[PDB]
Amino acid sequence: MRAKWRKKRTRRLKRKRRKVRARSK
Amino acid sequence: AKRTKKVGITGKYGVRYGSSLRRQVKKLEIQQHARYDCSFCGKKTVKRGAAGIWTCSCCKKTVAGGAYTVSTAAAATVRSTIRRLREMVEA
Amino acid sequence: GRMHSAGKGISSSAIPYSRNAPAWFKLSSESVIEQIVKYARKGLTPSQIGVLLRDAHGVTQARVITGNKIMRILKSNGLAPEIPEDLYYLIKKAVSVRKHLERNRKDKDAKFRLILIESRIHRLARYYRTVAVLPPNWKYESATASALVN
Amino acid sequence: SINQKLALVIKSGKYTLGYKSTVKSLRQGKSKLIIIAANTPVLRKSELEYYAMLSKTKVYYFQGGNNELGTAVGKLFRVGVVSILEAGDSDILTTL
Amino acid sequence: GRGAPLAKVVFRDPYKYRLREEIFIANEGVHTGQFIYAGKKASLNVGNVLPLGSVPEGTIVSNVEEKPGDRGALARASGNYVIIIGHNPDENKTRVRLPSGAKKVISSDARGVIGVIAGGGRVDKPLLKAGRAFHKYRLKRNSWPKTRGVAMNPVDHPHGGGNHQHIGKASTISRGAVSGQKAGLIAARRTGLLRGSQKT
Amino acid sequence: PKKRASNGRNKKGRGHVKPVRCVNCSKSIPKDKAIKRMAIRNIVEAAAVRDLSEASVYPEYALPKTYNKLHYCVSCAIHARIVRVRSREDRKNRAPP
Amino acid sequence: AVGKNKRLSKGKVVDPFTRKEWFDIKAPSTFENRNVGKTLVNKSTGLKSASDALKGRVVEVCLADLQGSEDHSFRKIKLRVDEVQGKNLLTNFHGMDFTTDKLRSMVRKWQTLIEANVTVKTSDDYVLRIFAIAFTRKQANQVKRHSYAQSSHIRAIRKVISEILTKEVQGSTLAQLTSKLIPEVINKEIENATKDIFPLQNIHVRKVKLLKQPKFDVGALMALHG
Amino acid sequence: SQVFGVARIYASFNDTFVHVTDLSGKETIARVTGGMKVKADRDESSPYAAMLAAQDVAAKCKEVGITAVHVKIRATGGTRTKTPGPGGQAALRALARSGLRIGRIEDVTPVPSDSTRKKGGRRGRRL
RNA sequence: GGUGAAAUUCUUGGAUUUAUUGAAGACUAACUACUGCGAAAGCAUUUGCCAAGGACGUUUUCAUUAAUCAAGAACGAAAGUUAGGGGAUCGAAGAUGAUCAGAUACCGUCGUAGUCUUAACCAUAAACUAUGCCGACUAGGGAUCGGGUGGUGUUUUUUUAAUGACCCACUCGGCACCUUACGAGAAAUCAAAGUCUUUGGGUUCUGGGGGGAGUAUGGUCGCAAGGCUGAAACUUAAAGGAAUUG
Ligand SMILES: [Mg+2]
Ligand SMILES: [Mg+2]
Ligand SMILES: [Mg+2]
Ligand SMILES: [Mg+2]
Ligand SMILES: [Mg+2]
Ligand SMILES: [Mg+2]
Ligand SMILES: [Mg+2]
Ligand SMILES: [Mg+2]
Ligand SMILES: [Mg+2]
Ligand SMILES: [Mg+2]
Ligand SMILES: [Mg+2]
Ligand SMILES: [Mg+2]
Ligand SMILES: [Mg+2]
Ligand SMILES: [Mg+2]
Ligand SMILES: [Mg+2]
Ligand SMILES: [Zn+2]
Repeated sequence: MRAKWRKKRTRRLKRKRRKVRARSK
Repeated sequence: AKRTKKVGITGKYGVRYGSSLRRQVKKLEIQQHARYDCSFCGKKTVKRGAAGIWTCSCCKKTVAGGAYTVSTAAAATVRSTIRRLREMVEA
Repeated sequence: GRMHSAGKGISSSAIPYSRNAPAWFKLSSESVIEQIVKYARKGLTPSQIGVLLRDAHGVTQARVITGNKIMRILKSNGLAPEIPEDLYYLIKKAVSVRKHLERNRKDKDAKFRLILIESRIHRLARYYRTVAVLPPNWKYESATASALVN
Repeated sequence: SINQKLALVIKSGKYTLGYKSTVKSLRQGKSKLIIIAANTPVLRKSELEYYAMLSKTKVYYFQGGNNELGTAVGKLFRVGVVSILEAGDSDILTTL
Repeated sequence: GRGAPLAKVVFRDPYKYRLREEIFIANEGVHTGQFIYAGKKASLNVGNVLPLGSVPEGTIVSNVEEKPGDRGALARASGNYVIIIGHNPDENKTRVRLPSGAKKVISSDARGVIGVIAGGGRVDKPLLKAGRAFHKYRLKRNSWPKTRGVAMNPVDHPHGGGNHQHIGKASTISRGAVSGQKAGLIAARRTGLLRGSQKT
Repeated sequence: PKKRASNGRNKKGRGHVKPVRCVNCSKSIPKDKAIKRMAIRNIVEAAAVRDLSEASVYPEYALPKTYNKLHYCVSCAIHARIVRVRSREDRKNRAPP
Repeated sequence: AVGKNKRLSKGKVVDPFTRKEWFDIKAPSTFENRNVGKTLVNKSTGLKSASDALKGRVVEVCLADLQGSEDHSFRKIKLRVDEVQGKNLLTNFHGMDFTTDKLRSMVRKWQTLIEANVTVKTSDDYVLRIFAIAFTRKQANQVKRHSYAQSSHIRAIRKVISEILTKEVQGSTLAQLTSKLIPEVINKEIENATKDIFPLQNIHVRKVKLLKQPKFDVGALMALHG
Repeated sequence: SQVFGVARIYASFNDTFVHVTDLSGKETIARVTGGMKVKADRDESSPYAAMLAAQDVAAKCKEVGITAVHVKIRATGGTRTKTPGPGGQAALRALARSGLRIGRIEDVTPVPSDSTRKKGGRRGRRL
């Protein structure tokens, strides 16, 4: 691991959550 | 006060045509209706009559121009290119 | 020091120890105050008035030749300017740098330096208001700054 | 510099601004120098140069329009031609 | 009909006491009251009418004949111009580039107004509206609006018919196709999305 | 910790130095961090000029000289028997070999 | 390395060294040598007219070769063919240049480099680009190692040496100007006009380039070729 | 007496070129490369193939009429290496020993005033 | 041509190379260094115009106007966004050729967005001196930049003056470097990271075992990418700042 691509994994993760969240809204 | 936040001149379109398409129009409408500077009489009185036609209300001068701005950038670089080519022919 | 920079240059005058001077002087202050006021009648500020007397004539300071100071000498004769000489110079620099930006949008250096200048104008207007030399509710603004210089 | 010489003149010596005032000064012999803005109408330029040539008066061509020339003489409006009546403190007449 | 302004250029008749007037396409920069010079020794200034063989390489020219004497040809539309690439003095020819990006060799004595046509960038504005295209083509021609050919009946079009709206066969059509078969993408060498440069 | 005091370069009071590219691999190394080695040489040799000497008009003409300025990087310099490596005590010496 | 061309003729022998004629190159008058050498073109057939196939050639030769003495060692010269007659094609002044070795030797660290060029026109419509170069030097007894100019005298030097260049190029057209550059007399008035500023080592000026030309220029080369 | 030339040796890494020209260069004589006297496709810049080019050039130079020659050694230049390749100089040995005459040698590598940009990327050619 | 070797690739319709001329767009080599300027980011071809600025000198002027700062702001590399212009170089995606057990990688040939610019956003960087700012005192040495001071010093002009450029001594300000530790530190090291159990010059900001986690949530800014603000439940004795020996 390295912090750039654990930070990058989390952004693709945060992108995923707002996408599924807005469906309920 | 401040009647609108960001729509500006494109408030006339209401909620139509899409946000991005409304702001392409806003930029060119801002220029095409702006008052430009008279390069002959020295006044801020140049107005667009029709696409490419810019008439200065004072001194009654019409200059050919771009569709929405008096002088397009591509034209201005042309005018300088001809100049440097001119000033060497009779150099 | 150098509030609006990082410079630390200690470059200044060094007043002589002898509070009486110069021990080789010509006719006394009765003529000095007459010369100071006549240089003031043609619009020279006390800085310019002091420099001219200091070098052209021999005057170490008008403060030891005369018990008073040049500005107080001018003030007593009714020639004190509407704004103190120092504040008039910050204002004119602001007017000059403001006009430059009106020709150069992209000069962000002028943007930084104009901000610093007006802050010095504000910290002097605030100080001059407490002293009551300047009236209160006196504010510097860009609209009337150009007319205030001249 | 040309700007400071005008600035020294602008406050010491009398003068006239604009076209009609310049012409009467050129006519009556009061003028000793005129300044011509860059974007002035060339037909107007020719008539001024004719009187100057016909009254033995110098002519200067400022490198700027009526906008800057008015600012160069310390005014907030546009000046196309200015006829100085006397230098007063500066040395514009003896130079150039 | 066009989006480029036109100029009324007036000349004196060289053979009669007459004031023959010309209808040119205005160059961006041309103004009422200008002076226009038209000849072989005329200067290199925008608004002047000069031959291709008598202008230096790299010149910006518009309203350019491609046979000397046509009184007007390519680079007529708003914001369009021509540039000279290289002269061939003997067997006089001039190498120029067209607004399409094409290199064309034409007679050295062909003419053209120096500069660029006024009205550049006329197409950067979205019409935003059906009725805006109504006035663009109220004065051009009746080629608007366009029913799709796939939204038709087979009697009325090659692409019409079928239980779903579709082409059915390839929409890429050959050169040798006849009037009636040529509907779609004529003579296409490739298609799809433009990936890469012009590769000309 | 800090391996050295300047610690990469001569940048002290600049922030930016407008870097250059390595002569071997084109790496965008900072100019003051570079390993400049001025190369000066004769146009041909110091040994084979004998053969060229008899085959020349203008006897002892000039034997001109070839100059160069080579910008290597840390990886390129160390790899090719250049300034590669020293002892911790001898890294203070700023005099050339 | 020979069997690596997959195809030699995509569309599917005589030796040509029996069909050239060697000509002779003449340098203009203000060079103590005019015999430069010999060039080649094919036979001037009825459809080729090889006279103009060598009309625009430019030849590069050292100025020491034209002047004989080798102290004009670097001083490169290019010569332009103007008119051709009887195997004896004439050739005139096309430029001047420095060899790579000396121009690079001129430049060293711990001294400020000064460039100055002008684009003035002479009387014969020859528009030239006249460059320059100079370097402040380490004075005799100099203790400090830098001798850097104060970067405001540099522009003063650039002003003075460019005023001189414009002044003499006007009035000296093509042979006096060429005979001006030969003794480096221009440099001698550069050093005494600037010695009040810095020593200015190595004022060997720079290359010179012709920009534009007059008409074909044929009515007086009597003094250009004798 | 001596009829000069312009040898124009351009032999960088991966190749070797020798070809003489006329006084103006517009006319060339006797071109041959390091790739035509060996079969490796790798020894094109080898020292031997550099001489073998300059041996065949000097062989044809004497049968055209040129007896002297000026030399111009060239590297790739530009944003590229700027140094002469392994064979850029061995060609000098072959022509000097062949019998041709030499004068006014110099290096003519194209050197910019910091022209545009090198290839290989910012991190460089990594291997 | 390319490479470790090759191959994709261009070539007898002339590739490379040579010669001649032209165009495009970008960069600004060598000079260029323990040197300059700027609040930092950053900034190097030339000249003109505009405004600004540090240092210096000052027997000029005002007179405590000052130091640092919640909230609030200006600027802020590169990448990125929107709209044009430009699009010569290089070039995230991709197509190929390799390499390989695989290679969607490193390497080779091409190659779009961008690199460039105007207008407007973006507010990040190992944005590092990983050293906040202001002020004071405490050890030696040389070098240099700007200004200055003195010296029958040297050179060039008009042998000869003034100047200018050098030399010597000193000084004010600055970018730095060298030696040592009485001092500090956890050591590495440090003239500041000293003047701290002999513990107090002023002031701003930040931290409290490692993770979960810069995540969740609610606001807020942004066109978007995301920035700012920012937990808990739960988990658990387990990586280094630093040096030593292998
Ligand atoms: Mg201080
Ligand atoms: Mg930085
Ligand atoms: Mg060819
Ligand atoms: Mg410097
Ligand atoms: Mg430079
Ligand atoms: Mg503060
Ligand atoms: Mg951060
Ligand atoms: Mg930090
Ligand atoms: Mg401190
Ligand atoms: Mg010092
Ligand atoms: Mg400094
Ligand atoms: Mg805790
Ligand atoms: Mg914790
Ligand atoms: Mg345990
Ligand atoms: Mg450790
Ligand atoms: Zn008008």
